[PDB]
Parts: sequence; C-alpha cells; structure tokens
Amino acid sequence: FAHVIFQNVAKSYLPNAHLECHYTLTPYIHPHPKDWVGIFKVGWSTARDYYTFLWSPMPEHYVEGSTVNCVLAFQGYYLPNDDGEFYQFCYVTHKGEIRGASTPFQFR
Amino acid sequence: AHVIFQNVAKSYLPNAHLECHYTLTPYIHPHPKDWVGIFKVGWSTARDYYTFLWSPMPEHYVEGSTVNCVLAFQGYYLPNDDGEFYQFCYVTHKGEIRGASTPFQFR
Amino acid sequence: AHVIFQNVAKSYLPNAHLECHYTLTPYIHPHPKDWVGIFKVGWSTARDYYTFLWSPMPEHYVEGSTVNCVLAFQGYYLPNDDGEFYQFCYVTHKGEIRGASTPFQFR
Amino acid sequence: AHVIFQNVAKSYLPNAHLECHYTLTPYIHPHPKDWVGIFKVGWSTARDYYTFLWSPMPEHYVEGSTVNCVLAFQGYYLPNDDGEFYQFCYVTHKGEIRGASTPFQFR
Amino acid sequence: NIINDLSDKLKSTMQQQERDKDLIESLSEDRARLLEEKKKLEEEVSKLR
Amino acid sequence: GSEFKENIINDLSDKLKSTMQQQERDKDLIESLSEDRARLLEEKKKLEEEVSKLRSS
Amino acid sequence: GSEFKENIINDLSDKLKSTMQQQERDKDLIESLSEDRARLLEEKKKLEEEVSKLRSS
Amino acid sequence: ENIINDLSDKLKSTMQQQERDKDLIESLSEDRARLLEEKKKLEEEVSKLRSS
Repeated sequence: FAHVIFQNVAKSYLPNAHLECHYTLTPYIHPHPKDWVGIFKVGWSTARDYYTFLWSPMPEHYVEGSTVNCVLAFQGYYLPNDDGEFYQFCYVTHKGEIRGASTPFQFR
Repeated sequence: AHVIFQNVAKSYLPNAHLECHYTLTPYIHPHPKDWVGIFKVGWSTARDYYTFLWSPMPEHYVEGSTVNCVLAFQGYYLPNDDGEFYQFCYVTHKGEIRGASTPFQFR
Repeated sequence: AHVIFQNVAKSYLPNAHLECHYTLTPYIHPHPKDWVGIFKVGWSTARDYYTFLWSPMPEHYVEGSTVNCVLAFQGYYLPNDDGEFYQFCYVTHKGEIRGASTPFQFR
Repeated sequence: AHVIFQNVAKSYLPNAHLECHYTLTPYIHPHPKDWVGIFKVGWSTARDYYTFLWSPMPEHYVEGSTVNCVLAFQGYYLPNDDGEFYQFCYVTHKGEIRGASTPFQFR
Repeated sequence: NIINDLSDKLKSTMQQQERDKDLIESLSEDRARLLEEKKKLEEEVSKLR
Repeated sequence: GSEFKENIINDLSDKLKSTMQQQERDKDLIESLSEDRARLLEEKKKLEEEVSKLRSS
Repeated sequence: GSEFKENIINDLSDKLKSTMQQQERDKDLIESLSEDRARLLEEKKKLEEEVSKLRSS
Repeated sequence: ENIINDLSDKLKSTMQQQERDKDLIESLSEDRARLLEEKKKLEEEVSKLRSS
C-alpha cells in the first residue's frame, strides 16, 4: 500500500519556492493518466483533502513490471504557507485510493 | 452602486472566454487591489466569489473621471452549466461591493 | 499571352512579401510544372529567371474556364534595389513564356 | 590547414541528409561569417562554392582551444550524381580557405 | 537563437498553463461545493439548538 | 534576418507575453483559492463535530 | 484542455504548416538555383578559355 | 501533452533550416544573376572577335 515511494523528502521546504517531488512506481502499480500527486495536510481523511495537486504524467513507453522513477515540479504558488502545519506528498490513483504517503514536512 | 456593469448577457457559453465590461463612475476612485468576482446569486460576503480577476488600474486616472474597462475571463474561470444564476461584482480593496451586474446562467 | 498578370505595380519594396496576381485565360491548360518567375527585362530564355515558384494547379480545373491566381513571393526571393527593371513571366512546363507583365523596380 | 575535416567519406548518397565534421585548431579564431562550402574539386576562388552553411560560432569559445563542430547539410544542398569530385572547404569571413577536406563523389 | 529561446519559454509557459488550468478548475468547483456544505451544516447546528 | 522571420518572432513574442500575463492572473487566483479552500476544509470539519456532539446531547 | 490552449495550439499549428509549405518552395528553388549556377560557372570558364584561345588565333 | 512540445519542436527545427535556406537563396540568386550578365558579356566579346 506503498506501491508508490516518495524519495529524498526533506523535512522542510522554503515557502513559495519551486520544488521537485521525486517518486518511484514499483512494479506493483500500473500508472494511469488520471493518477495524481497531491500535497496533503497531515491528518487527511480522503482524497478531497488535498491542498494542491498535479497529474502524475504517464511514464514514456511504459512496461508492465518495471520500476519507474519520476519527478514532478511544484511551482512556489502551489505550496502551503509558513503556517506551522505539517504536510505530506500523496499518490492518488484514478480510482481515488491513496497508494503512497511520504514522510511529513513543513513549509518554512 | 458606484460601478456599472455593461452589456451583461442573460447567458454565457460555459468554458468559453468572456468579456466583462464596466464603468467607474466619478463616485469611486479605483485601487490596484480592487477586483471583479463572479458570484453565485444569493452570496453573503466577498468570501463567496467563484473566481475573480484583479481590476486593472486605469492608466492616467483623473479624479472625478468616468472610465470604461474590460476584463477577459478565460473559459476555465467560469462556472459549469449547473443551472445556477451568477453575476459580476466589483469589490474594493477595502472589501465593499460597489457594483453588481444583472444575473446570468452558464449555458 | 494566354496568362494575364493583374494589378502589377510600377515598383515593390525590397525584402517585403509580395502578391503576384494572374489570370489563366481559357486558352491555356494549366500544368503542375508550370511556374511564375521574376525576370530582368531583356531576358532571352526561361533560363534567365531570377527566382521562381511553381504555379499551383487550380483546384477542380475545368477545361474552358478562366481562373484567377495569386502567388506570394517572400522578400528573400526578390531582387535588391539595384536600379534594374523586372517582370513576372509565366513559363509552361514545355518552357514557353506565355505571359509577361509590365516591368517594375524593387525600391 | 587551420581547420581539419574529420571522418569524411569517399562518397555520399545523393539527396540524403549529411553531416560534416570539422575541428577548429588553436591556429584560427572562429568568426560568425566563416562558412563551410561544398566545392567541386578544381575550384579557384571562394565564388566557386556549390552551396554553403555559415559555420555556427561555438558558444563560450576560448582562444587557443580545440573545438569540434558538426554541420548538417540537407539533401537538397548537395550536388547530384554527376560523376564529379567534391570537397568541403572552410572559408573565413576574410575570404580565405583555411581547411579543405579529402574529395568525395555524390553516388 | 531568439526563436529558440522564445519557442522554449512559450513551451514551458504553456505546459505550466495547462497544469494551472486543471488546478483552477478543481479548486473552483470544490470550493463552491464546500461553501454550500458549510452553509447547510450551520443549518443543522442552529436547528439542533 | 528577413521579414518572414520577424513576423514569426513577433507572433511568438506576442503569444508569449499574452500567456505570461495570463499566468500572473492564474497565479493570484490559485493562491487565493487554495488558501481559502484549505480554511473551508477546516471550518467544515469543525462544524461536523458540533453536529455529532449535539446528537450526543 | 481549454479553449485558451486550443486557440494557441491552432495558431501555432497554422504557423507550422505555413513555414513548412514555405520550406518546400525553398527546397525546389535551391535545387534549381544551385544546379544552374554550377552550369553557368562551367560555361563562364569554357567561354573565358575561348577568348584567350581566340586572341592568340 | 506531447502536442504543445511537438509543434514547438517542429517549429524550432523548420525555422532554423529556413534561416539557412534564406541566406543560401539570397547568395545563390544574387551571384547567379551576376553570372548571367558576365556570361552574356563574354558571348558578345566572342562573337565580335569572329564576326569582323
């Protein structure tokens, strides 16, 4: 239930500064063009609780069974404020299930 | 009542660009943090905008002026064909409405 | 002359695009490898062109018809401002000149 | 020669995209209006090129350096299968041929 | 080189424009629904008093 | 350079400035919607609790 | 997608088709010009030979 | 998503080829014109050294 593994997740990111989200599709997930990565405040219940999101691009020339490394760039204006709350990256499939949840971080 | 919206149709195609025409009467002085919002009819406060654009500050403004303006809302700023009524509202940087258009549906 | 050039000016600006207007009279059947060239006045053969463009086959050509055409010469097909006179010429795929305009200068 | 043409074949397919590899020795400083022409063997002056490309100024050039370059001649820049011999030649903006390749044929 | 830089900035600008459009569309509609759910939840709390 | 080239430069530069201007508008909208949507989320959850805590009453 | 995106897509697509259409004209002109210049160059050399071979004959 | 990138990429390439083509056409057509004049000038010096 981590079929998606976020990598190199800092403990904090500078507010309103461009960011890169690194994650790995394990063989156990078949990526879909309506999969997405959200920034979620810690304590989310459902996929509606996202802050902002970006579609996860379909890996080029995908092969079933492969392990695929990905990067999403989050613009500074997609990001929570320096509000003292903790956030995580989450991988949401087109069915709405969360299949990846990173370690928490703060915007500061 | 110090901002007049003009040529407001009773309907607008969803997901199609749109032009909001309004006039600043002498009763108002524009401010860079004035904005024009799309509101569901029946709103209560400025917090109930659907989307908004800042109102571009008229160039070479003279006090006492009467100035015509237009903002372009892209299609992706607009409500869907949801059967509801909306209007344009002019909000000042101080947070007071000063203009409200006739209503329209997105259909 | 089975091909009449139309609206030929006395001069054209160097290095500016250009519209060459011409008419296919009933007397000529257009061939896909006919072409329009710019020629310096005084030319002897079709070999003397400056630059040229293939004349496009009119869509749905009808035997007996009269067909008005336009080719756009880009500025870098054109002679410089060199004090010489030029003309358009229509060259058939056999190599016969069957239309030659009034001359013009590039300036 | 101050320019060295590399990996040039004894022949190239007519009307096939081609790549011309050369090397700027320390002996020359590249200039933006330097150029590489295809010449028919036996040329006399730089006027006898067949076609030509400006040699692209290498970015962040360092004087004394050794810089390798590639230019892509499109098929429609090349001579036909005419039985003749050609070579690449590097011509400086001062008009001097400072590199000249081994000969090839287009066949 | 002027065309290259223009065509790259145009490229990246509109790759971002598409992501922004998708976000604005989701945020717009969901916020609208939240305002109504909030309006109707205060309805239940004041009618429970 | 030529006129053919400059008309496309100008065309490209026009659309670039027009899309970039739209991006500023989009950035300001996104900043407002995302923060206010966050607060509507928390206000909703606080309201749902007083519902459950008053049928608990 | 969007109408904003679709209208820049359509415009850039028309800009692309026009320039490619220009490029086909350019290729045809370069083919004729480069062949003909070559033939002119050999004709000039074959003619200048006949002037020095006529001035000593 | 490819379509934004693909027409930008095709635009870049086809217009960098167009700049080279314009410079060649301008060069080729100017010099071919001068050549045409020199060749006809030569044929006149040839015929008027015979036809006397």
